Amino acid sequence: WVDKYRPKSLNALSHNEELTNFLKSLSDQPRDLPHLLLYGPNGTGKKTRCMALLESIFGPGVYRLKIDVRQFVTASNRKLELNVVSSPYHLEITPSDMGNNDRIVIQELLKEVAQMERYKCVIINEANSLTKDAQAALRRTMEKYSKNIRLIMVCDSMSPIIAPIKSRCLLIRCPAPSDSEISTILSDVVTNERIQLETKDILKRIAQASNGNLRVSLLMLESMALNNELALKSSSPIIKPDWIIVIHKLTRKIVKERSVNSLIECRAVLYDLLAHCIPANIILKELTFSLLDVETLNTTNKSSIIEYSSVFDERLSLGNKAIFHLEGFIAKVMCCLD
Amino acid sequence: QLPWVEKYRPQVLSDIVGNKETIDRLQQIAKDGNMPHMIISGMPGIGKTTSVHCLAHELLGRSYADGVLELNASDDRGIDVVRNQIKHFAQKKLHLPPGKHKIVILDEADSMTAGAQQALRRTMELYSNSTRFAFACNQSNKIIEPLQSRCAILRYSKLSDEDVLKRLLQIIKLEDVKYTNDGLEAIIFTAEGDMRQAINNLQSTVAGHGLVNADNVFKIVDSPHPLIVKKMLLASNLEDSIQILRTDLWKKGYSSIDIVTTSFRVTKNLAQVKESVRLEMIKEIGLTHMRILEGVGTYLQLASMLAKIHKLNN
Amino acid sequence: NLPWVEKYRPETLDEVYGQNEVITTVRKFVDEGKLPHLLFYGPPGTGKTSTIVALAREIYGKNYSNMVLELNASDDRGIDVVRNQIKDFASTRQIFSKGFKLIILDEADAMTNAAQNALRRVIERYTKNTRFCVLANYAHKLTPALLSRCTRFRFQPLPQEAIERRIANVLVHEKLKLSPNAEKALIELSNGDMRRVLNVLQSCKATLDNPDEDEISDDVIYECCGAPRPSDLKAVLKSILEDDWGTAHYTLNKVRSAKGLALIDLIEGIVKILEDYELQNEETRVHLLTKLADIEYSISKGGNDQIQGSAVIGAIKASFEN
Amino acid sequence: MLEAKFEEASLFKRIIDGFKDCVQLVNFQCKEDGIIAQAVDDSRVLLVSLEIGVEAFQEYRCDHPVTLGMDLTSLSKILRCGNNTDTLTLIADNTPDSIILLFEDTKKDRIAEYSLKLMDIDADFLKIEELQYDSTLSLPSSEFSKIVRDLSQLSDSINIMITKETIKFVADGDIGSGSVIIKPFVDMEHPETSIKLEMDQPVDLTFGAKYLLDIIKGSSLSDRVGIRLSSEAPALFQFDLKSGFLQFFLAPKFN
Amino acid sequence: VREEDKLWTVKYAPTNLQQVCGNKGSVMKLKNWLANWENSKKNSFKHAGKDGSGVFRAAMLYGPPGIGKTTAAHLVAQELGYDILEQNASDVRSKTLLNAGVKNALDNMSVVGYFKHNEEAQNLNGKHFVIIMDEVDGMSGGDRGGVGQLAQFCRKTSTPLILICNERNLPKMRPFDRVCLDIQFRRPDANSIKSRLMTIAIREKFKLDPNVIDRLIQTTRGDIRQVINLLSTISTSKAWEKNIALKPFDIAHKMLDGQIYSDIGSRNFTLNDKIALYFDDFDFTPLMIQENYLSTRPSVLKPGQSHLEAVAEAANCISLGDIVEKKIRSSEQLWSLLPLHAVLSSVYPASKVAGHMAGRINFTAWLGQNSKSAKYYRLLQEIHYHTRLGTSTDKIGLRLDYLPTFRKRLLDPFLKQGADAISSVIEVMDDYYLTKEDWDSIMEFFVGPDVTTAIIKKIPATVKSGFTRKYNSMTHP
Ligand SMILES: Nc1ncnc2c1ncn2[C@@H]1O[C@H](COP(=O)(O)OP(=O)(O)OP(O)(O)=S)[C@@H](O)[C@H]1O
Ligand SMILES: Nc1ncnc2c1ncn2[C@@H]1O[C@H](COP(=O)(O)OP(=O)(O)OP(O)(O)=S)[C@@H](O)[C@H]1O
Ligand SMILES: Nc1ncnc2c1ncn2[C@@H]1O[C@H](COP(=O)(O)OP(=O)(O)OP(O)(O)=S)[C@@H](O)[C@H]1O
Ligand SMILES: Nc1ncnc2c1ncn2[C@@H]1O[C@H](COP(=O)(O)OP(=O)(O)O)[C@@H](O)[C@H]1O
Ligand SMILES: [Mg+2]
Ligand SMILES: [Mg+2]
Ligand SMILES: [Mg+2]
Repeated sequence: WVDKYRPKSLNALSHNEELTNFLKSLSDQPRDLPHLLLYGPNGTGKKTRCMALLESIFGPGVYRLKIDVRQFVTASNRKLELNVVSSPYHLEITPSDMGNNDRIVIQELLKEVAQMERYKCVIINEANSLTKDAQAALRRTMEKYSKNIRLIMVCDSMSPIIAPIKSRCLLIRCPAPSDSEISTILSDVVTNERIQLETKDILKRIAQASNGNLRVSLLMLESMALNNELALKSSSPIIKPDWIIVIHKLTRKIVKERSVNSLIECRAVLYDLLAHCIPANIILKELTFSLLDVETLNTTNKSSIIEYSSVFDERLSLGNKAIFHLEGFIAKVMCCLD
Repeated sequence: QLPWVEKYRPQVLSDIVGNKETIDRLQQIAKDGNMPHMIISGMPGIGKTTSVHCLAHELLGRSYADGVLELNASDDRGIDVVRNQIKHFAQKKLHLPPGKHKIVILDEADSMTAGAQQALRRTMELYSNSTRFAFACNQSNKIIEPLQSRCAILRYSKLSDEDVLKRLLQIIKLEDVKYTNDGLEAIIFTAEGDMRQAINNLQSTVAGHGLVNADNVFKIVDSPHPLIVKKMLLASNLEDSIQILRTDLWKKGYSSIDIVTTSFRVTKNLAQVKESVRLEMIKEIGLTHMRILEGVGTYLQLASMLAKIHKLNN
Repeated sequence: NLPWVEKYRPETLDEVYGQNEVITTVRKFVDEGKLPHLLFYGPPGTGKTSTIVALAREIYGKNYSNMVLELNASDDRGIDVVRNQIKDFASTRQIFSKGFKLIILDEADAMTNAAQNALRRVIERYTKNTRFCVLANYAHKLTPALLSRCTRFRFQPLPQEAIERRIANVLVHEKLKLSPNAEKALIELSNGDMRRVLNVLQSCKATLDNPDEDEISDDVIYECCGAPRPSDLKAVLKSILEDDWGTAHYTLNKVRSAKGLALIDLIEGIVKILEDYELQNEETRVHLLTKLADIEYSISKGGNDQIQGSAVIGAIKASFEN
Repeated sequence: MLEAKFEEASLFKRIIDGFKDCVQLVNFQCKEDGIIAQAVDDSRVLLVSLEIGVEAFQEYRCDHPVTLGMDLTSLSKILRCGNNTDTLTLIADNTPDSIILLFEDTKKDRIAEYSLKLMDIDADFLKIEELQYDSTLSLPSSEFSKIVRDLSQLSDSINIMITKETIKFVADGDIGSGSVIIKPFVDMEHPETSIKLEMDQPVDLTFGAKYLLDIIKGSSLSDRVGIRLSSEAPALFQFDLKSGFLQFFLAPKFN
Repeated sequence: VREEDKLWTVKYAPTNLQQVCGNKGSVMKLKNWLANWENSKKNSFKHAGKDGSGVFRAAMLYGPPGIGKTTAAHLVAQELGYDILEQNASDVRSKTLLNAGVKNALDNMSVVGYFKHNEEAQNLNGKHFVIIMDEVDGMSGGDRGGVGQLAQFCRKTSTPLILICNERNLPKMRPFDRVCLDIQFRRPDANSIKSRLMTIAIREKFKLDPNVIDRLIQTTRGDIRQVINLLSTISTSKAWEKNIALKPFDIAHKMLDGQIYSDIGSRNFTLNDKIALYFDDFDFTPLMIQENYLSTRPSVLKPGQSHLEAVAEAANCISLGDIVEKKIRSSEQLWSLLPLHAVLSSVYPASKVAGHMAGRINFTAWLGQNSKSAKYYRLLQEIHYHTRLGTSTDKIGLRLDYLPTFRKRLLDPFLKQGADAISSVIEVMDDYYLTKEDWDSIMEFFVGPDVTTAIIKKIPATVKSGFTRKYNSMTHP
C-alpha cells in the first residue's frame, strides 16, 4: 500500500519543495558529488530522497536490487557474516546486525569495493549506531579513497558523530512534513484509492494525531480503512498500535495506583513489552511523554518526571540490562507521585 | 631456605582448613570411590588445587603415579593433545580396586581454549567407566556450557577469619615463633582470605624482623598504613584529612589505586561507625575507584572522595 | 650522536641515584650469592631497568650475553611463548654454567591472567636452576600469587637532591648554562622522572643554541614542557574571583589560547593554588572539590570545551560566596 | 601368564605391517590353540581377521585364555627396532596391564626388553560362519597388487566380473576408463604363475579403491592370494601363512 | 562391569522411545522421516510426502544442551534396525580426512551389520548406514574445510545423514540453510522431568520433597543431565539441598533477613561476612537480589521513609550496580572492581529493604526473558532479511509500525471474509517474500489488546488446510 505510492524520482516528490529544488541543484554535478549527511526525525522520507537522487543520477533501474550475504573472518578466529542489499550502482550497508565488529566489516568492505577499477554509492543506514572506532575508520577510508566511494549517510539527531566527520560531508536536513502537506498527501492517496470520505476533517485529525511522522500516518490510514469498510466517517476511533496502548495502560496504572503491589505488575508489563522486540529508549520516551500528558499533575511533578527520565535515559544508554533501569525509573516516579 | 607454603602444604585431606561442607563431601567421596566429573570453582588461594591433589592421592593409594594425568597452564593443551594423548590415556588398561578410577586433573581450566574444550566432550562421555575428570578453575564462566553441564559444580567460598587464624596458630606452634595478637590481626587484614598470601606474609615478616608486630607487617607489606588511612577517613575537620592525604600518602609515591583499595579495605573493617554510613562511604570510594580506573588519576579525585566522605560523616 | 636518554644510561651500580635503600640490598644479595626472584616496581623514569641491567652485568660480566635473557611486553605473548622460550631457557642447562641464569621480563604487567598463571607455574617449577626478575609500573595488575612468589622492591621517585646532582653532572659534561630558577621550575614540572628531565634538557639545548651562550630561562622550559607559568595561574584565578563574568571569560579564553592550555592541567594548577588558602568556611571547599572533580571527569570524555570552561568559572565563583 | 618365542623376529613385524593401516585398535585373543584376532575398520566397512597357530611359535605356553588389546602404531614403533636375526619373545603377567617384548641375539648377550601399555576395548567380537562362496579363485599376489595399483589411478571404484571362466576388472573415472581381463591357466614349470578359478554363478561386484589399496599391502606375507566372491555377501581375501592366515572381509558397493 | 560404580547418567540412560521425556513431537517427526527416507530415495527426493519431509536428505538436530538429542538420535537409528557410523569432535574432521574416511563410506554397506544377524526376518534395514555427525558446531579452528564439506555431504549422499549441533542460527552453520531439514528440541517441561526424577528416586530407594524438585528443575534451567548429575549428589538430608544444590535460594534468604543489619546483629555478622556471602556465588546473587527485593515486609525503615522510597533507592542502587557489572565485563582484567559490585547490586539494596519474607523466595526469571528476547530478535531479523526489499525501513521500525497492519491484512480477512480470501492473502504474501513460517512469526510478535495466540485457533482448521495446500502450488521467488 504505502510502498505502492512511494515516489521514484525528485519530480514525483510531493513535499518540501525547497529540499527537492536543492537536490535538483546538486544533481547537476554527477562528476563531483560531495559526501552527504542527511539528518532528521524518523519517517520523514530521507531514504526516499536518497533513492530518488540515485535514480536522478543513475538509471531508473536502481530500484530493482538484489540481496546478498557476505561472511568474513576477523582478527580473531571468529567468522561472522552480514547482509547487504546491492544494486547495479549502489550498495546499502546497515551496521546494525553486528554488535561490536562494525569497524572491521566497514574497513574490509570499503577497502574491497574501493579497488574495482564513474563511481559507486554506499548508503549507510542508522549512522548513529556506529562505534567511534568504526566512525574513525570510515573517516580514514573517506580520506584515502575519494574517487570510487562517495558516501551518503542517513541518520537522526546527529550528535553521536564526531566533528572530524561533519567537516567532510555536506549536512542536509529533512524537516518533518507540516500537517497541511500531510493532509494533502493523504488526500492524494484516498483519491487514487477511491476511499469514501465523509469529510476532510479526518485527514487533518490523522495528521495531528500522527505527530508529523509521515509513514505512521499513512500506515494508520491504511489500518483504519480496513475497519470502516473503506468508508471513513466523522466518528473514527483512531487506531493505535498495541505497544502504545500497553504503555498508556501502564501510565494509567501508575497514576491511579501508587504502591509496590502495583510495581510488581508494572515490572511484569515491562518484561512482557521488552521480550517482544521493543527497545528500552522507545519505552522510556513514550512512558515519559504519556505521564507528562496526564492533566492531574502539577508542574513540580512534571519537572521531577522529566529530570528522572533524563537521568535514567543516560543510565540506559550506559548500561546493558534495560529492565533494571526501567524498574528504577518507574519506582522513582511512583515515589515522587506518592 | 624453603618456602613455608611449600613445606607445610597439607597432604592429607583432613588437614585442609576452610570450607567445612565440601571438604566433608570429598572425604565421603574418597571413602566410597564413585567420584564423578567435577569442576571446582572459587577465588584464588583458598585450597582448590591442594584439595583435588589430596583427593587423588588418598583415592588411588599406591597407584597415583600410573593412574593420574595432570595438566596445568605450563603443559601444552591444544587440539592435538586432547585428541591424541588424553584419549590414549583414557583407554589405557589399568586394574584398580573396584571403586577407583583413573583421574585427569586439569588445572587452570579457564586458559583451555573453547575449541580445545570441545574435543573433551565425547572423550569424557564415552570412557566414563574407567576415567574421571576434575577441572580446577577460578571463574566457572569461561568453561563452555557442555562441560559446564556434564560435571558437578563445587564452589569454594573465600576463607573466613577464624580458619586462617587457626591455621596460622598451628604453623606458629609448629615453628616456635614469637608473635602477638595485633600482628596476627594484621596478617588477617592483609590476607583477606588468601591462605597462601597469609602464610607467605607471615614467613616474610618472621624472616625480616624476627618478631611478628604490627609495624613490621605494615613495613613489609609495602601498603599504606591502615591506622593512618583510618585517621584520614575519620578526621573531624576536612583540611586535616586533605593534609594527611597530601603529605603522608601522596608524596611517598603510592599508587592511587593502592590508596583507594586500602581505603576500601579499612572502611570495611571500621566496626565503630554505624552500618549505613559504612555502606555509603564504600559507595563513594567505589565510585572514586571506578573514576580512577577509567584513565584519570589526578589528586583531585581523591580529594573529592575525602570531601564526600566527610560530607557524609557530618 | 645518540640521545642523552640512551647516552647517560648508567652502566654500574654506583651511577644510580636516590635508590641507596635498594642498592645496599642488592649488593648484600650479590655478595651473599643467594639472589632470589625479584620484583622491581614503581613509577616510570626511576631506574629499574638500568639497575637490573647493571646488576646483571656485574654478576655475570662477559657471560651477560649468554646467561641473561631479556623479554618485553606482548612479544606475540600467547601462552605458547611462555611454554616454549622461557621454559626452554629455564630448563636447559648450559654447557659450562655454574650457578643460575637470569630472565628479566620488562614491563611485564601487560600479561593476561592465563599468561600470569603460566608464568607463576614456570617460576615454581624451575626455581632451582634460574632466577627471574619482573619489572612493573603498577603492582596492582599482577596476580597475588606471582607477587607472593618473589621479593618486592618499590622504586620511590627521585628526590630533589638526586635529580639536582644528576643535572649538575650533565651540565658540567655539556656546553650549557642553567639559571637558578630554571632548575626549580624543572623539578617542579618533572615530578621526579629522570627520563623526562634528560629529554627536556637536550630539547631546550637544541632549541636555544643560537650563540652557544644563551641562558635557559623559565620561558623556554615552560614552552618545551608545555606547562603554564604560576603567574598566569594566579592571574586567571584573581580575574575569576574579582572581575565579572564577561571579562573573566575573555581572560580565561585568551590565556588558554595564546599559550595552548588544556583544562586538565589548568584545573590541576588551580586546585594546587587553592590548596593553601585560608578559607573561613568549609562548605566552600567541599563544593569546590566536588564540582572540579566532576569537571575533570567530564573533560576526560571530550565534551564541548567552552561549556566546561564556563562551568569551571561558575564553580569557582559560586564556591567563594561565604 | 603367556610365553611365546618367535623363531624369526621379522615374521611378526611383517604380520603387523601388513594391516597396520586399516585398523587403529586390534584385540589379540590368546588361547591355547594360538593367537586369533579380528578388528573392524574405523568406518565399519573392512574387517580384518588373523590366525596364527602354535606351529609358528618355537615355544608357546599359555596358562589360561586372555585378551591382549594393544595399539598398532606403538606396536609398529617397537617392532621396528629389533634386527632380523633375533629371537622375539612375548610375555605377559597375571591381569596384564602391560606386555613385555624381549629381543635376544643368538650369538650375543645383548638383551633388549621393551614394555607396551595395553589398551581397553569393548569386545564387539562377531562370529564368522563359513558360506559357500560362488566364485573361488587364487592368483599371484604381485599380479593382483599391480592390477589394483594400476586401476586405482583412474576412479574411486573398481568393478570385478566373473563370467564363463573369465576374470575382469573395470574402472571408469572422469579422466578416462580402463579394463583388464584374466584367463585361467597353469604351468608345470612354475605353479606360482597360475590363475585358478572355480565359478558356480557369474558374479558382478564393485569395491572401493582406497580399501583395495589398503588391502593389497598384504602382498608381502604370501605370494598366492585367494579371493572368494559371492553375489551379495562381503568378499573374502585370504593370504595363507606357514601356520595360519590373514583375511580381509570387504563390503561391496551399491548400484 | 559393576552396577554401582557407573555414573547415574549412563546407568539410567533411555532405552526405548517412551522414556525420552519432552519433545515427543520432534522425536516422532524424526522417526517418521527416517522411516520414509527409503521411499524418498525411491522417488529421487523430489516428492515431498504430506509433510514436506521427503525432499531432504539430512536431518539436523539442535537445541539447548542436555535434552537428549544424541540419545534420541541413537535410539531412533537403533529402533529401525540401522547401523550407526558415528563421528564426533574427538576425530579430526578436516576436508581431506573427511574425503578419505567418511566419503568413501557414504554408499557402501556394513560388515558388522551383516554378520550380527541376517537369517531371521526382523527388518530389511539391518545392514544400512546411518551416519551421525555429532557436535558439528564443535568444529574448532583445527578443522579447516569441514562445514562446507559436510554441507556438500548433505546433498549427493546415499544414506541417512543425521547432524547434531547446539546453535542452528550460528553463522558458521549457514551452509545448511535449505539443503537439509532441521528440527528443534525445546527445553522439557517440569511435569515430564518430575515424573522421570520420581521414577529414578523410587528406583534408587529414596524420597525427596516435590518443592525441592521444582526448585532444582528451575535452577538447572531445563537441563536433564545437569539435574540428574546434581541429584546423584544426594547419596554423598536438608544439608544437601541447603549447602550444595539450592545455594542461591539460601543466599537470598540470609541476605534479605532483617535481624542481620540491626545493630545487635551486625556486631555478630560483619560486613566482610556479607561480602563473602555474595562471593559465594557471584553469578546468580545480583539477579536473585533484584528479582525479589520488593516482596518483603521491611523492619529497618527510617522514621519518615515509607516502603516506596526505600524500594526506589534500592532500584537506583541496583541500576548503579548494573552499570558497574557492565564496566567489569567490558574487561575481565578489572576483577578488582568485583568487591565494589558486591556492595552495589547485592549488599546495599538488601540492607535498604531488608525485613521478613512475605511469601516464598521465587527464583530469578531474567534468564528466560533474555532467551525469549533473543529468539524473538532472531525471528524479527529473519523477517526483515526477507522483507527489506520492499519496505525501506530498519529492523526495529518494522516491528513498531508495519507489524500491526501486516497482521491485520494477513489475518483479519479470515475473521470476516471466511475462507475465500486466501487467494488475496497469499497475494500480499507474494509481494513480501513471506512464507508460512514467516506468517506464524509475524503473528507471534503481539502483546496487549491484540493477542493472537487465543484468536488463531478460533478460525476453522479447514481454512488452515486450504491455505497451506494453496500456498504449496505457487512460489514468489
Ligand atoms: N585450606 C588451606 N589449608 C592449608 N593451606 C592452604 C589452604 N588453602 C590454601 N593453602 C595454601 O595455599 C597454597 C597455594 O596452593 P593452592 O591453594 O592450591 O592454589 P590455588 O588454590 O590453586 O589458587 P590458584 O592456583 O592461584 S587458581 C598451598 O600450597 C597451601 O599451602
Ligand atoms: N636513578 C637514576 N639515576 C640516574 N639516571 C637515571 C635514573 N633513573 C633513570 N635514569 C635515566 O633515565 C633513563 C631511563 O631509565 P629507565 O631504567 O629506562 O627507567 P625505567 O625505570 O625503566 O622506567 P620505565 O622503563 O619508563 S617503566 C636511564 O637510561 C638514565 O639515563
Ligand atoms: N529426555 C531425557 N530423559 C532422561 N534422561 C535424559 C534425557 N535426555 C538426556 N538425558 C540424560 O543425558 C544423557 C545423555 O545426554 P544427552 O542429552 O544425550 O547429550 P546431548 O543431548 O547430546 O547434549 P550435548 O551433547 O551436551 S550438546 C542420558 O544418558 C541421560 O542420563
Ligand atoms: N514526497 C513524498 N510523497 C509521498 N510519500 C512520501 C514522500 N516522502 C516520503 N514519503 C513516504 O514516507 C514513507 C517513509 O519514508 P522512509 O524514507 O521509509 O522513512 P525512514 O527514513 O524513517 O525510513 C515512505 O514509504 C514514502 O512513501
Ligand atoms: Mg591451582
Ligand atoms: Mg624500563
Ligand atoms: Mg551430544
